[PDB]
Amino acid sequence: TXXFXSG
Amino acid sequence: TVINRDGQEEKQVSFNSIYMMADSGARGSAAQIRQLAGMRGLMAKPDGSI
Amino acid sequence: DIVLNPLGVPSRMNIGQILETHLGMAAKGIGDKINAMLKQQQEVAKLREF
Repeated sequence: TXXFXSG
Repeated sequence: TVINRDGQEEKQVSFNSIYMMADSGARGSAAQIRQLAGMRGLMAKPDGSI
Repeated sequence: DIVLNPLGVPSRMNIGQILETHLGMAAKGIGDKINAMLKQQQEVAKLREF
């Protein structure tokens, strides 16, 4: 997803 | 692929903007680039589990 | 009217502004086209077109 597994 | 003088097809890095910015270090990361090209990925749950 | 730096796009990963721009280009043209029709020989035929 992006940052933080987000993103 | 771009045409070589002789007529042969040469293989160049390419000047594509996402690629150019990434390779130059101007802006971007591979992970970010794949976000517009390749399938996103797995999300975390709030508990942290995937 | 405005010059925005593309380097703001890839790291921020907000694609929509680009699409808004693309559609906005399209729209910029169609109204303009209508304007031309409005300028000369305006007829319900233009309405047929719209």
